[PDB]
Amino acid sequence: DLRLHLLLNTSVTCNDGSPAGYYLKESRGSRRWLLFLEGGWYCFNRENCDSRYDTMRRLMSSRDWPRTRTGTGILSSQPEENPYWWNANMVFIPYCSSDVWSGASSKSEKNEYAFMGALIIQEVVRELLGRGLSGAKVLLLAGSSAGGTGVLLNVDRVAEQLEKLGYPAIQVRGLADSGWFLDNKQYRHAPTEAIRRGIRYWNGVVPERCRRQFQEGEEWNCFFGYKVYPTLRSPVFVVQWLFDEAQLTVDNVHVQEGLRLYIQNLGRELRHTLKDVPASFAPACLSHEIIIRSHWTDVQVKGTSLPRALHCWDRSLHPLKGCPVHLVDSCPWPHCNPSCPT
Ligand SMILES: *[C@@H]1O[C@H](CO)[C@@H](O)[C@H](O)[C@H]1NC(C)=O
Ligand SMILES: Nc1nonc1N1CCCCC1
Repeated sequence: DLRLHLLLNTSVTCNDGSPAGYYLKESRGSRRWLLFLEGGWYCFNRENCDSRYDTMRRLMSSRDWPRTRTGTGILSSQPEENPYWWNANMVFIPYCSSDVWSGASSKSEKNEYAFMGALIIQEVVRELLGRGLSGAKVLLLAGSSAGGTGVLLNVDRVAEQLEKLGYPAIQVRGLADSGWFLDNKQYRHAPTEAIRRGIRYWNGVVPERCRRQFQEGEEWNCFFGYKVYPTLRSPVFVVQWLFDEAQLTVDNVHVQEGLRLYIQNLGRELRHTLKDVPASFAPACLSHEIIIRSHWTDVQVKGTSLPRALHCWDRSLHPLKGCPVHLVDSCPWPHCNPSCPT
C-alpha cells in the first residue's frame, strides 16, 4: 500500500479546484525513486469537460480519493511481481488535470476549470525532496497512455528543476508506456485537432527545444513521440505495442483486404519510427498499457522480458552480451508474438 498525501501548496489543484496529491511508499534502504503518471484521455472544451465531470470525476477531483492504493507491476514491492525495481521508493501521481500533463492555468473568473498538470509534477517533486528524494541517485519518471505522453512532455523540465535547485547528482530518466502515437490518416473519417484546441484551452506547455523547432501555433506537434523524442536530453525508454488499442480507436478501426493493408501499414510505420530509439520494447500485440499490470512480466520480444530489458538499460547507463535494450518485433500481424496478452 502507498499512502495518500495532498499537496501542502493548495493552489496547485485538480480540475475543480480541490488539491492535487500523490501516493507514497518509502524504502529507506534505497536511493532509487519511481514517479508514475496515471493516464485516462483528456477533455478540451467546456461541454466535453462537463460530461467528464459527471461520470469520470476521480479524474477531475481529489474529493473522493481513497487513503491508500496497492502498488502493482513496476510499483509492486515484491520481487516475484517486480523483478526490476522492487526495492525502490514508489510514487503514484493521480491524473486529475485532463490535459495530458501539459497544463499551466488556474481556475479563475474566466476559467471554469484549472488545468495544472505540468505544475502538479513540479510541486510533487518539490515536496518529495523533504521526504527523502534529496538523497536520490536515480529519479525515473514513468507513465502509461496519457501519462506516457506526459513523461515525454515533462522529463527534461524535471531535470532542469533539480539542477536549478542545487541537486545536479540526481540522474533523471523517463519511461514512456503506450504514449507513442502516430498522426496518421484514419481508416474512416482527430487527435491533432483536439490537441490543438486543448493546448489553447489549457494554456498547455511543451519542451523548450521542441517548441523552438515548431514555433507558435504548431506546439501540438510535440505531443507526438517521434517528433518530440529527438529533442530530449534525458534518457528515455519507450514501451509501445505495435497495434495499440488507443491508436486504433482514434483511427476509427474496430478482415478484408483494405483493412488488412491498413493494419499492416500501421505496424510498419510504428516500427520505422522506433528504428533509431536505442532503449525500446515494442511487441506485435493488440493491447493497451503494461507497466503497472500485475502480469507485465509475461510478454517477451526475441526471448527477453520487459523487466529484463529495463535492467539491461540500467546497466547500459553505468552493447552488453545477452542483455539487450532495443527490442522491436518484426512480424506484421497482431499476436504473431505468442507471448501477447490473452
Ligand atoms: C504554490 O504553487 C504556485 C503555482 O506553481 C506557485 O506560484 C507558488 O509559489 C507556490 N507556493 C509556494 C509557497 O511554494
Ligand atoms: N499524445 C497523443 N497524440 O495523439 N493522441 C494522443 N493521446 C491519445 C490518448 C490520450 C492521451 C493523448
